[PDB]
Amino acid sequence: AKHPVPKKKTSKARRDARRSHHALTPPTLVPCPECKAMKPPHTVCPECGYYAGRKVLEV
Amino acid sequence: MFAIVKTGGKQYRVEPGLKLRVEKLDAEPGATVELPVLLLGGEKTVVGTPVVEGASVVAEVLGHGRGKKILVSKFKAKVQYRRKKGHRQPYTELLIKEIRG
Amino acid sequence: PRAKTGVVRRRKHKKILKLAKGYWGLRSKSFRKARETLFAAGNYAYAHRKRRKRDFRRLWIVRINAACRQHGLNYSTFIHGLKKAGIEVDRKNLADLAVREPQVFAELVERAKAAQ
Amino acid sequence: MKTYVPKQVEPRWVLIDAEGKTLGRLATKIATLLRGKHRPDWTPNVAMGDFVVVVNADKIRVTGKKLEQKIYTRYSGYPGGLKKIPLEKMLATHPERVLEHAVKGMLPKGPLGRRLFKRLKVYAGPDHPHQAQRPEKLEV
Amino acid sequence: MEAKAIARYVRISPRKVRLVVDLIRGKSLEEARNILRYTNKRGAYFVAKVLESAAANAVNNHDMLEDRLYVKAAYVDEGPALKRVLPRARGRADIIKKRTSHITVILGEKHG
Amino acid sequence: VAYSGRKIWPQKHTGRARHGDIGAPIFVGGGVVFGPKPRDYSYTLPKKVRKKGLAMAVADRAREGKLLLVEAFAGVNGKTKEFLAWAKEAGLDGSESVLLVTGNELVRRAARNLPWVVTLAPEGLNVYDIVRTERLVMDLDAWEVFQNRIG
RNA sequence: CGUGAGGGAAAGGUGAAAAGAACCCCGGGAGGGGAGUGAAAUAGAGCCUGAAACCGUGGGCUUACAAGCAGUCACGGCCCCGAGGGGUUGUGGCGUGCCUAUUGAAGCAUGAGCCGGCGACUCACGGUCGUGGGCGAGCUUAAGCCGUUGAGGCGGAGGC
RNA sequence: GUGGAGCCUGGGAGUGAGGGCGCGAGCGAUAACGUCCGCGUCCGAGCGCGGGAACAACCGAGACCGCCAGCUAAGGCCCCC
RNA sequence: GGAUGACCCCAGGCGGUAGGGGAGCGUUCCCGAUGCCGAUGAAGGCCGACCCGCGAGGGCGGCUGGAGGUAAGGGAAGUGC
Ligand SMILES: [Mg+2]
Ligand SMILES: [Mg+2]
Ligand SMILES: [Mg+2]
Ligand SMILES: [Mg+2]
Ligand SMILES: [Mg+2]
Ligand SMILES: [Mg+2]
Ligand SMILES: [Mg+2]
Ligand SMILES: [Mg+2]
Ligand SMILES: [Mg+2]
Ligand SMILES: [Mg+2]
Ligand SMILES: [Mg+2]
Ligand SMILES: [Mg+2]
Ligand SMILES: [Mg+2]
Ligand SMILES: [Mg+2]
Ligand SMILES: [Mg+2]
Ligand SMILES: [Mg+2]
Ligand SMILES: [Mg+2]
Ligand SMILES: [Mg+2]
Ligand SMILES: [Mg+2]
Ligand SMILES: [Mg+2]
Ligand SMILES: [Mg+2]
Ligand SMILES: [Mg+2]
Ligand SMILES: [Mg+2]
Ligand SMILES: [Mg+2]
Ligand SMILES: [Mg+2]
Ligand SMILES: [Mg+2]
Ligand SMILES: [Mg+2]
Ligand SMILES: [Mg+2]
Ligand SMILES: [Mg+2]
Ligand SMILES: [Mg+2]
Ligand SMILES: [Mg+2]
Ligand SMILES: [Mg+2]
Ligand SMILES: [Mg+2]
Ligand SMILES: [Mg+2]
Ligand SMILES: [Mg+2]
Ligand SMILES: [Mg+2]
Ligand SMILES: [Mg+2]
Ligand SMILES: [Mg+2]
Ligand SMILES: [Mg+2]
Ligand SMILES: [Mg+2]
Ligand SMILES: [Mg+2]
Ligand SMILES: [Mg+2]
Ligand SMILES: [Mg+2]
Ligand SMILES: [Mg+2]
Ligand SMILES: [Mg+2]
Ligand SMILES: [Mg+2]
Ligand SMILES: [Mg+2]
Ligand SMILES: [Mg+2]
Ligand SMILES: [Mg+2]
Ligand SMILES: [Mg+2]
Ligand SMILES: [Mg+2]
Ligand SMILES: [Mg+2]
Ligand SMILES: [Mg+2]
Ligand SMILES: [Mg+2]
Ligand SMILES: [Mg+2]
Ligand SMILES: [Mg+2]
Ligand SMILES: [Mg+2]
Ligand SMILES: [Mg+2]
Ligand SMILES: [Mg+2]
Ligand SMILES: [Mg+2]
Ligand SMILES: [Mg+2]
Ligand SMILES: [Mg+2]
Ligand SMILES: [Mg+2]
Ligand SMILES: [Mg+2]
Ligand SMILES: [Mg+2]
Ligand SMILES: [Mg+2]
Ligand SMILES: [Mg+2]
Ligand SMILES: [Mg+2]
Ligand SMILES: [Mg+2]
Ligand SMILES: [Mg+2]
Ligand SMILES: [Mg+2]
Ligand SMILES: [Mg+2]
Ligand SMILES: [Mg+2]
Ligand SMILES: [Mg+2]
Ligand SMILES: [Mg+2]
Ligand SMILES: [Mg+2]
Ligand SMILES: [Mg+2]
Ligand SMILES: [Mg+2]
Ligand SMILES: [Mg+2]
Ligand SMILES: [Mg+2]
Ligand SMILES: [Mg+2]
Ligand SMILES: [Mg+2]
Ligand SMILES: [Mg+2]
Ligand SMILES: [Mg+2]
Ligand SMILES: [Mg+2]
Ligand SMILES: [Mg+2]
Ligand SMILES: [Mg+2]
Ligand SMILES: [Mg+2]
Ligand SMILES: [Mg+2]
Ligand SMILES: [Mg+2]
Ligand SMILES: [Mg+2]
Ligand SMILES: [Mg+2]
Ligand SMILES: [Mg+2]
Ligand SMILES: [Mg+2]
Ligand SMILES: [Mg+2]
Ligand SMILES: [Mg+2]
Ligand SMILES: [Mg+2]
Ligand SMILES: [Mg+2]
Ligand SMILES: [Mg+2]
Ligand SMILES: [Mg+2]
Ligand SMILES: [Mg+2]
Ligand SMILES: [Mg+2]
Ligand SMILES: [Mg+2]
Ligand SMILES: [Mg+2]
Ligand SMILES: [Mg+2]
Ligand SMILES: [Mg+2]
Ligand SMILES: [Mg+2]
Ligand SMILES: [Mg+2]
Ligand SMILES: [Mg+2]
Ligand SMILES: [Mg+2]
Ligand SMILES: [Mg+2]
Ligand SMILES: [Mg+2]
Ligand SMILES: [Mg+2]
Ligand SMILES: [Mg+2]
Ligand SMILES: [Mg+2]
Ligand SMILES: [Mg+2]
Ligand SMILES: [Mg+2]
Ligand SMILES: [Mg+2]
Ligand SMILES: [Mg+2]
Ligand SMILES: [Mg+2]
Ligand SMILES: [Mg+2]
Ligand SMILES: [Mg+2]
Ligand SMILES: [Mg+2]
Ligand SMILES: [Mg+2]
Ligand SMILES: [Mg+2]
Ligand SMILES: [Mg+2]
Ligand SMILES: [Mg+2]
Ligand SMILES: [Mg+2]
Ligand SMILES: [Mg+2]
Ligand SMILES: [Mg+2]
Ligand SMILES: [Mg+2]
Ligand SMILES: [Mg+2]
Ligand SMILES: [Mg+2]
Ligand SMILES: [Mg+2]
Ligand SMILES: [Mg+2]
Ligand SMILES: [Mg+2]
Ligand SMILES: [Mg+2]
Ligand SMILES: [Mg+2]
Ligand SMILES: [Mg+2]
Ligand SMILES: [Mg+2]
Ligand SMILES: [Mg+2]
Ligand SMILES: [Mg+2]
Ligand SMILES: [Mg+2]
Ligand SMILES: [Mg+2]
Ligand SMILES: [Mg+2]
Ligand SMILES: [Mg+2]
Ligand SMILES: [Mg+2]
Ligand SMILES: [Mg+2]
Ligand SMILES: [Mg+2]
Ligand SMILES: [Mg+2]
Ligand SMILES: [Mg+2]
Ligand SMILES: [Mg+2]
Ligand SMILES: [Mg+2]
Ligand SMILES: [Mg+2]
Ligand SMILES: [Mg+2]
Ligand SMILES: [Mg+2]
Ligand SMILES: [Mg+2]
Ligand SMILES: [Mg+2]
Ligand SMILES: [Mg+2]
Ligand SMILES: [Mg+2]
Ligand SMILES: [Mg+2]
Ligand SMILES: [Mg+2]
Ligand SMILES: [Mg+2]
Ligand SMILES: [Mg+2]
Ligand SMILES: [Mg+2]
Ligand SMILES: [Mg+2]
Ligand SMILES: [Mg+2]
Ligand SMILES: [Mg+2]
Ligand SMILES: [Mg+2]
Ligand SMILES: [Mg+2]
Ligand SMILES: [Zn+2]
Repeated sequence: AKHPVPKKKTSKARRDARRSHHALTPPTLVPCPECKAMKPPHTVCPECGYYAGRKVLEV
Repeated sequence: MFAIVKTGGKQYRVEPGLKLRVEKLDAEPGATVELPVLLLGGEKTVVGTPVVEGASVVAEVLGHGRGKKILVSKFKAKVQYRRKKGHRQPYTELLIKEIRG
Repeated sequence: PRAKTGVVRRRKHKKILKLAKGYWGLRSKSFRKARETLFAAGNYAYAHRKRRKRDFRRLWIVRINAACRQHGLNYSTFIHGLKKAGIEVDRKNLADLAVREPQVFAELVERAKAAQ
Repeated sequence: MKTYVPKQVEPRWVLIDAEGKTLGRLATKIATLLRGKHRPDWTPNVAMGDFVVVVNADKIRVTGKKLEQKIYTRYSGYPGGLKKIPLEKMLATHPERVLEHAVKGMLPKGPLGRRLFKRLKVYAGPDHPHQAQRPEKLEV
Repeated sequence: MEAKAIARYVRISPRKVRLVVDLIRGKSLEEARNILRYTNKRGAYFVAKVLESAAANAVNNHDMLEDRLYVKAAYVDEGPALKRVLPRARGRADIIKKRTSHITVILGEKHG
Repeated sequence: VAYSGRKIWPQKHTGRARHGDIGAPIFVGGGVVFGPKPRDYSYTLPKKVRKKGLAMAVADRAREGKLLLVEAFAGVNGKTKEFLAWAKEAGLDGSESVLLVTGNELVRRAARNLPWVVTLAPEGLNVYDIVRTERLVMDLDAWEVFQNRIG
């Protein structure tokens, strides 16, 4: 190897174009059928401890 | 009815009521002037050869002024030749009063 | 006494940078780049001032030519006829006539044919 | 007085019977119609020419031995990707491409001329599907 | 009426926090809280506190209603960077910049 | 400059520009190039020019009529209020700046503090002071030695 | 920093006065929001002014069939300010960075990431022309002495 | 022949790496974007402008500034143009 | 022309590297200044499509800034990146 190196400074425009994919997708959340609080689906509700209609966990 | 006149080495189509910018004329503001006619048209049509004898266009001079500054710049690379010159072209403003056919 | 740069240089740079507004990237933001662009733009203007006078005449000639061929003759014939007729109405006006006042242009075409 | 500039006008449709005509000489006229340089109000920065429909493209005629000797060419970008197709075959396979390729090279390069070539509708065989546009038959 | 809160000199790199701040701009206060709660980023903690502190000021100081609040505006500016040495091979020293953020959240009321 | 004479880094092969010592005027904190040093700005203007200048300066005032000669200074004895008396009495209300030239120390002490008055011993007469002022007022004893210098 | 001789930095400014922000609110704190001080608090101690590069937020115009030293000239669309002008750029025309070095550079030859500040034809004495004045077969003083305390004079040794 | 002509005294330089082209030679191989002289020219310093597809020195022509006026030079007039 | 750089009229010159010459602009400082501008706002900063100048620049107006600045005319340089 012979130590490759950038030929030109990346423009503000080109830098920012590269970052057109870097945006975050907001978390996917559904209401908990017991306490109405929002939570990730398929996860035991951290607010009331309910999953599949029953208490699973102390919160 | 329009007319084609010739002032300051250039030609323009004029109708009464029109305001016009031409090259500077040696005439006090407010005075009126007669411009040479190359062609009359609209109702009748007369073709100057090159000018039309009896016809003239009477214009009142509204004033004289200087055009907005243009920057004419000269640059020659690898030589340190650079020139900056500011140019405002003189002009006179006319109001076309009548077309004497 | 001492006369340090002080205020003078910033001011000279701002003159340039204001003149370079609108340009792309560092050309409107960096003094040095602004200057290099402004040099080119000065020569371009001067050159294009001179060539604008050409750009229009060629349009005028194309338009005059279009109206001439409607009456069965070409531009090169039309101009010669006008010269022989002694008509000195310019191409800026001939073109305006060709479009705005077609019957007036027709008459000129007539005198052009009559001249030869 | 500044030079007249036309606002957009309704485009005229034109029909041409290409049968028996000399390829290159018909090409120029269509280019002209496309540009709109036959209109007294011509303006170079807008699409204001005619729409040109051409029929009997396959029945275009050509002088000399070009039918065998004119080689149309296409490069794919791959090694050894230079394809040579003679005129004979081009008429035998996609005849309307002949008038098209000719007219295209006589139109200006860039965005506008590229869109002018879109105003050229060329068909081999006497029939064209633009009866809706009611094209004006031109002798050229 | 608006209410704002600014956390200055937060020891996190502006580029990282903005990613999170962008997630809640123009959202209802309730929706934003829901998002920050389940966003898997370090920045979420910081953006959260500034959001709550801004909501607090709205209810307390500025006569606004918690049930009307939304994130009208939000942005991160960059503060003074913390420069630190990072020893490299063959005796060379590099300089790491541990950056800093000024997080701003501005809250408004959605009437109806 | 105070710094050392050592070459700060080797001539070649560092990837930096070449340098000598940091006292070089190219460096910040380094010496100055062609800056000021102690200097004697005086020169010997031709005596005949100076003398001629004195005469000319007085003449110019004399021609304006701004020159006044006085025989003695009435009641002035070292008090400013006293000079103002006499000054007013002579047509000197302070609306014009006056160079007062006299050997009477007592008269100079009384008039020195006036904003509109410059004071001079007759040996000290000089064209700058004359040109600076609007009026020239002279003791006859002063006007006498003035005559001697320009003679 | 260097074993050592030795090398050798950076770093000044709230306000007239601390009157340096009691108390309350969110926060573990930091920070901030109100309250209060002040003529002024984007004078809040990370404090006069606060340029530029650089980063961001909001708004207007614009861009996903297009070939480019990035501009320039023309026309048109849109936005703004009220026969005009400002911003923007769709299409058309034209168009080989700056500097340095070279016979010749856009050059695939040198230098330069960008911005700000430092940065190079001076001074003394002598010489040689030119030039503005003074005196002119003459012109001029030097060290010193007296005077002044930003006052000028004396001094003829000497030099041309 | 009154010309940014010429001659005389003096102040100030810069240059003392040239290059293409045409014609006349030597050298080379009736080779070189070769080399060394001569007369001229242009580029150098006119990498400003029109032509030669593009191209310092080939053809045209010496750019004080402005004009949306006119005439021409070389080169051109089927379309790109 | 008028008599003198008063302004007007007619005519011709005005590509330019090394380089010679000329005229100016601006920066710090001194005399002018015991003066004058200044909290009804100094300098400096950010604007401007306005005014004067070929240009370097100089004005004027808006915002910022909050205590300095400095004319006509002359003088001297650590004087323009
Ligand atoms: Mg390897
Ligand atoms: Mg390798
Ligand atoms: Mg590698
Ligand atoms: Mg290896
Ligand atoms: Mg590598
Ligand atoms: Mg590289
Ligand atoms: Mg960047
Ligand atoms: Mg951006
Ligand atoms: Mg990229
Ligand atoms: Mg998950
Ligand atoms: Mg619980
Ligand atoms: Mg005329
Ligand atoms: Mg009208
Ligand atoms: Mg004029
Ligand atoms: Mg005009
Ligand atoms: Mg050049
Ligand atoms: Mg160039
Ligand atoms: Mg260059
Ligand atoms: Mg050169
Ligand atoms: Mg140059
Ligand atoms: Mg400085
Ligand atoms: Mg500068
Ligand atoms: Mg500066
Ligand atoms: Mg400034
Ligand atoms: Mg300036
Ligand atoms: Mg722009
Ligand atoms: Mg523009
Ligand atoms: Mg930019
Ligand atoms: Mg950009
Ligand atoms: Mg920038
Ligand atoms: Mg320029
Ligand atoms: Mg021009
Ligand atoms: Mg040109
Ligand atoms: Mg022409
Ligand atoms: Mg021309
Ligand atoms: Mg054109
Ligand atoms: Mg015909
Ligand atoms: Mg003719
Ligand atoms: Mg003609
Ligand atoms: Mg036709
Ligand atoms: Mg054929
Ligand atoms: Mg097919
Ligand atoms: Mg083209
Ligand atoms: Mg997430
Ligand atoms: Mg609350
Ligand atoms: Mg090492
Ligand atoms: Mg770095
Ligand atoms: Mg770093
Ligand atoms: Mg030392
Ligand atoms: Mg030392
Ligand atoms: Mg030493
Ligand atoms: Mg040594
Ligand atoms: Mg040493
Ligand atoms: Mg390097
Ligand atoms: Mg470096
Ligand atoms: Mg070195
Ligand atoms: Mg050194
Ligand atoms: Mg040293
Ligand atoms: Mg120091
Ligand atoms: Mg020092
Ligand atoms: Mg020092
Ligand atoms: Mg220095
Ligand atoms: Mg030195
Ligand atoms: Mg010196
Ligand atoms: Mg001394
Ligand atoms: Mg001297
Ligand atoms: Mg002396
Ligand atoms: Mg006094
Ligand atoms: Mg005193
Ligand atoms: Mg005084
Ligand atoms: Mg005094
Ligand atoms: Mg050691
Ligand atoms: Mg030690
Ligand atoms: Mg050492
Ligand atoms: Mg240092
Ligand atoms: Mg203070
Ligand atoms: Mg203090
Ligand atoms: Mg607490
Ligand atoms: Mg608490
Ligand atoms: Mg704890
Ligand atoms: Mg606190
Ligand atoms: Mg807060
Ligand atoms: Mg507080
Ligand atoms: Mg208060
Ligand atoms: Mg006040
Ligand atoms: Mg402020
Ligand atoms: Mg302040
Ligand atoms: Mg501050
Ligand atoms: Mg202060
Ligand atoms: Mg700041
Ligand atoms: Mg800034
Ligand atoms: Mg944006
Ligand atoms: Mg396509
Ligand atoms: Mg598109
Ligand atoms: Mg436009
Ligand atoms: Mg507009
Ligand atoms: Mg363009
Ligand atoms: Mg080239
Ligand atoms: Mg440059
Ligand atoms: Mg070299
Ligand atoms: Mg070389
Ligand atoms: Mg070479
Ligand atoms: Mg290149
Ligand atoms: Mg390069
Ligand atoms: Mg390159
Ligand atoms: Mg080299
Ligand atoms: Mg270089
Ligand atoms: Mg570097
Ligand atoms: Mg940059
Ligand atoms: Mg010298
Ligand atoms: Mg002399
Ligand atoms: Mg003398
Ligand atoms: Mg003597
Ligand atoms: Mg001697
Ligand atoms: Mg000459
Ligand atoms: Mg000569
Ligand atoms: Mg000579
Ligand atoms: Mg000289
Ligand atoms: Mg010299
Ligand atoms: Mg030499
Ligand atoms: Mg030699
Ligand atoms: Mg030689
Ligand atoms: Mg040689
Ligand atoms: Mg030779
Ligand atoms: Mg021949
Ligand atoms: Mg030969
Ligand atoms: Mg031979
Ligand atoms: Mg052979
Ligand atoms: Mg050769
Ligand atoms: Mg040869
Ligand atoms: Mg030969
Ligand atoms: Mg030759
Ligand atoms: Mg050379
Ligand atoms: Mg040439
Ligand atoms: Mg020449
Ligand atoms: Mg060419
Ligand atoms: Mg050429
Ligand atoms: Mg060509
Ligand atoms: Mg070209
Ligand atoms: Mg060429
Ligand atoms: Mg060649
Ligand atoms: Mg002609
Ligand atoms: Mg010819
Ligand atoms: Mg051709
Ligand atoms: Mg022919
Ligand atoms: Mg083409
Ligand atoms: Mg044509
Ligand atoms: Mg003239
Ligand atoms: Mg000329
Ligand atoms: Mg010249
Ligand atoms: Mg040279
Ligand atoms: Mg001269
Ligand atoms: Mg300056
Ligand atoms: Mg000056
Ligand atoms: Mg003073
Ligand atoms: Mg004062
Ligand atoms: Mg006052
Ligand atoms: Mg006040
Ligand atoms: Mg104010
Ligand atoms: Mg100052
Ligand atoms: Mg200004
Ligand atoms: Mg204020
Ligand atoms: Mg101000
Ligand atoms: Mg004071
Ligand atoms: Mg000042
Ligand atoms: Mg002053
Ligand atoms: Mg002055
Ligand atoms: Mg003076
Ligand atoms: Mg000095
Ligand atoms: Mg210096
Ligand atoms: Zn639940």
